[PDB]
Amino acid sequence: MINPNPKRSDEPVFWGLFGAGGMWSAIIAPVMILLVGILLPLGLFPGDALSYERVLAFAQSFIGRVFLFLMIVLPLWCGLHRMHHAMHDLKIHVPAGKWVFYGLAAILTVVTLIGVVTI
Amino acid sequence: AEMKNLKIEVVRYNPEVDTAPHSAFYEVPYDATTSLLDALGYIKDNLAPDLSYRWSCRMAICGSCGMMVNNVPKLACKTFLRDYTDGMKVEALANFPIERDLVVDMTHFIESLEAIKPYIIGNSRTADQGTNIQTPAQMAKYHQFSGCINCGLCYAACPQFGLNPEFIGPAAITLAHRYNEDSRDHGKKERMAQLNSQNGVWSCTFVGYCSEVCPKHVDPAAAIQQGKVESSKDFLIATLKPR
Amino acid sequence: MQTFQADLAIVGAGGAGLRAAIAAAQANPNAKIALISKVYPMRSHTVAAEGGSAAVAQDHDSFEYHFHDTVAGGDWLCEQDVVDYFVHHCPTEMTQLELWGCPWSRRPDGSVNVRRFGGMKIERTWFAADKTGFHMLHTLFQTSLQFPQIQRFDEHFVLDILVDDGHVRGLVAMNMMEGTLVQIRANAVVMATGGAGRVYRYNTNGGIVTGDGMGMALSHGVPLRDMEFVQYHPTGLPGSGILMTEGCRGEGGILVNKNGYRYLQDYGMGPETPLGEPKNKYMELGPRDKVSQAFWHEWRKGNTISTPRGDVVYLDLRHLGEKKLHERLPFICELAKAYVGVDPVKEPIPVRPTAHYTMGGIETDQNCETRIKGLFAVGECSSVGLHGANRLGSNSLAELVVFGRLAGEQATERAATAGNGNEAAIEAQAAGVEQRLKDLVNQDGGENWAKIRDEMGLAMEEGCGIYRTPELMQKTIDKLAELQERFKRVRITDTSSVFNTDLLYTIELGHGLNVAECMAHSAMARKESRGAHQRLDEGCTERDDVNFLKHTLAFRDADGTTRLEYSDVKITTLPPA
Amino acid sequence: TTKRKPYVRPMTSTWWKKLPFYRFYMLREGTAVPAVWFSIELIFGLFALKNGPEAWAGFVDFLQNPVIVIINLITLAAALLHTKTWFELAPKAANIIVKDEKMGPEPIIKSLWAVTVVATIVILFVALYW
Ligand SMILES: Cc1cc2nc3c(=O)[nH]c(=O)nc-3n(C[C@H](O)[C@H](O)[C@H](O)COP(=O)(O)OP(=O)(O)OC[C@H]3O[C@@H](n4cnc5c(N)ncnc54)[C@H](O)[C@@H]3O)c2cc1C
Ligand code: SF4
Ligand code: F3S
Ligand code: FES
Repeated sequence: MINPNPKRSDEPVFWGLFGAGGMWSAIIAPVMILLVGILLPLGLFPGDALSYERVLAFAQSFIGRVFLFLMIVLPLWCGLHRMHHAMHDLKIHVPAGKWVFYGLAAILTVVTLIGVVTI
Repeated sequence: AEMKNLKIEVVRYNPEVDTAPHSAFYEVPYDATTSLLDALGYIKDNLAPDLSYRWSCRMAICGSCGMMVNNVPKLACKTFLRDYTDGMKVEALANFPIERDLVVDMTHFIESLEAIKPYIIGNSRTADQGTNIQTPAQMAKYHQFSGCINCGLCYAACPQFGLNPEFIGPAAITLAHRYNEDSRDHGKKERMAQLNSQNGVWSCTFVGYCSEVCPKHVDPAAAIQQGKVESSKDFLIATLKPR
Repeated sequence: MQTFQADLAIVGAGGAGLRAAIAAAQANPNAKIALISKVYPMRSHTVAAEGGSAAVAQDHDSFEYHFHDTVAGGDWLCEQDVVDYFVHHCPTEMTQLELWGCPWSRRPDGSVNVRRFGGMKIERTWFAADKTGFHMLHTLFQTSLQFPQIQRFDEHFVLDILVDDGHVRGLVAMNMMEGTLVQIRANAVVMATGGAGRVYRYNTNGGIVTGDGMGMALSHGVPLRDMEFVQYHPTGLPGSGILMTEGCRGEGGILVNKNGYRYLQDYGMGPETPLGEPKNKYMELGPRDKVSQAFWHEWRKGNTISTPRGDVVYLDLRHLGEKKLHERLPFICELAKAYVGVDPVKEPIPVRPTAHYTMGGIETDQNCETRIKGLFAVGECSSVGLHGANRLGSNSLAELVVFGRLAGEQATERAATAGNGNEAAIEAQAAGVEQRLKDLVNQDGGENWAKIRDEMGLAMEEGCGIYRTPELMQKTIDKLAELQERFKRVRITDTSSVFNTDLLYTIELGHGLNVAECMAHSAMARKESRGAHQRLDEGCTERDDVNFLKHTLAFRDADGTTRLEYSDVKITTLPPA
Repeated sequence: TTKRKPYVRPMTSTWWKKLPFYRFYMLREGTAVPAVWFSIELIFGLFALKNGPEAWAGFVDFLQNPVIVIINLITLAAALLHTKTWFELAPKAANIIVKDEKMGPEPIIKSLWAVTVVATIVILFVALYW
């Protein structure tokens, strides 16, 4: 009735990134959504602080190169891992769901790595 | 002398007669101290001798008392009619097959509990050498998880086990974690295989409602998380394992 | 009937039963062992014990001290050679339990801590916090899983045992879920069915504790020994009877009347001790019997508080404080809040004397063997001769693991040298069990079992309290006999096969009625006061070592009558005084 | 033949609507949607800022749209819920004893909020002041 020899789950890997993706997002995401989502387009910032010129200067620099990558990549892995389980939680049947969601993740991860090395 | 009355809804099922469970209503006298278990007894003696249920201790220590009360997992043993003044509906324990009335098939539980090998492994000490040495500190490592009474309440509460019957379950993982973390136990590798399985710890999505319904405050959800961290550690070591 | 083969069969999944299974599986690795129980093993009543298990551990302690404590406490109705064996095997057994993973409480240095219970001078009781019974059973149960020798019949009700030519050859049992009957054939059987507390109206016992095991022994001409000795626990909740541990008193809790006057100083348990400093054998740590009696004395005076659930005394603990409660008494707090609506921080808890433990039980020799060859009794259902006229607190758990081991080992010896019985006769014996079942089902006459249950309990409550009179003992004897005849006019209206508890409870009430009659006749026949059994009539106020220093043996004949015989008491090293 | 016929109750897709506890859990997992959405928007920005000043100007005009402001407002509310819940659960992962008692998760929840509080200002300072 219960299998004596079960297959080791591959889950720890996806869960591993999920943990870091969840932590980064809990710590840094609020302030980021504030800047990019609200402050920038409403123009509520002192002088030339979030002008094309200044944002690029940070973007091109090595610190901001690493930062932008992590701020994008990590939260995706968290978010997508969750949606994969929401499907199963809603009794919705998605074929190759595993590969579909993490497939998406890997694609964008590559797109971003490509982006942060400049095009 | 006059005692106040209450109309209780009980969901009845007879394999001999009934196709599906159907409801039956009973007028039962109550006071400030009347437990659901008391009320069930009253019905059996007077209103219906054909009612069946499980119970023994009368004091929330045995655990055979599990059932649903207005869609909530509770022990009849410790449920009080004073609280459900507006109305009360009693179903058999959820996520489990109904054998009869309020009596359920709890094979999977026992079997899951069996699978994890919940006993001391590979400690060669013998009686005539005195006890092991274990510090109050070393004990506080596993103590809380050792207090589980196999009520089943957490399995009824867990949505994941509802969706998947094969999943070994909270109570079972908790007990496995109990021995894993015991300073006297050298059988950590023996029960990891089960925990590492998809039906192991990796079916919990940390809903946490099992910890919410535990009458004995085990907090099994924490045992699972620690179990996931331990499983991850094992997975890592096992990746570098080609020796 | 489906038949089964097994080397030995153990009836009862309690602490003693489990210990016996484990012992037998180790004594013989190749054995096939049937472990039968009407509930899942972890639901056995042993799960409810809170105090601890008595075993000698301290440097300044001695086996003689524990021996003397028990014999004196049993008021010299102890088989002294049995008590001797008992004391010497406690350390070994408790340690073994630790080895299997029992979470005994510890000293800062990592060694095993002991606390005081049951009036002993030197505190030798090992304790798994407040969950000692829960821990011992779950430790024993989880350990038993590693042994493939043990085959378990979960939720299986045993109707009768199979005897021929003075030897046991098996048993008959019913699969509870299926409602089907099965034979199990074994050349040795161990009885571990617990006590008979549920025969009283107000008790500390779990529903399952109905006196079955004894009830079967009786019907086969085995005597029940010392059945008149019934132990009341001084502090149980009113109505429900739920146990309040002696640990509460052990931490310095108080018992008071409606006037809040500590009443225990009145009965020679003075002088009154300071709140923070509670002394053994004084006031609230006074003897089981004395404290119980004292309530009854205060009841007579109109000093007891009257509740809709009965007359009560108050155990005040609110003068203790939060931090003290939580380390050793947290369970008690949660009980109080739920069952009586009382916070042991804010308000006083209603409590009273309540029927607790069965000192009597199936007669056994030093080996736990009955008069019937190959039949064993162990645990509360038995009478090995350990407890005598009164049981020392925390010795019951100790007995389970000590005598469980011995029972298990001896039955394995007896099974191997048994030889073969008469096949045709045994089968016919089992046929007659089934016929007797059909007979009960066909029975008609519109008697509600429940009303007969309620009345027996009331009779035992009023007939066999702490204090006993010939007028009231006879009234009960008379009542029970009337009920006996009434039991024959009951109709089980539920005819369903699947988990039919209507049928079960009615059968359980059978064994109850039988056993109560053994208690009642024995109590009446003993014209003295000794330990738990106390009489008020003239010449019975004091213990009589001249005429009553003997065990009571109760036999039920084929005609339904309770006969009595008396066996002598073994005294090895300590004369009576 | 056996006389028992075990009855299994089904489990609907709408199992989570029945109990308030489940509903909250659903919602907590529901934060993953906006979490992805924002991470998407940043890709747009990274590429639009790369294509030159003209493209970035149009990326800002996209954010100027009321819907985007509203949808981003919800996104921040979502991020904030994630934070509150994540901080509540993570502490249940480590099992640490201080002296002879298993330590509470309360001190850990504090530590995390502090780190967020300092991180937020430190970031807001660099971002806006210079
Ligand atoms: C509240 C409470 C607290 C106590 N505290 C202490 C303490 O602190 N220290 C101490 O020494 N003692 C204590 N005792 C007493 C002691 O714990 C019990 O006497 C002891 O548990 C009895 O063990 P047992 O195995 O003989 O019986 P149990 O453990 O009760 O065994 C009963 C078993 O028999 C089975 N059974 C019964 N009838 C049938 C049947 N017809 N067919 C099949 N199976 C059947 C049941 O299924 C069950 O498995 C306490 C007792 C109570 C009630
Ligand atoms: S964890 Fe709590 S709910 Fe779950 S079975 Fe044990 S005691 Fe019952
Ligand atoms: S309810 Fe379920 S999902 Fe995990 S947290 Fe408890 S086992
Ligand atoms: S009757 Fe023991 S847990 Fe309810």
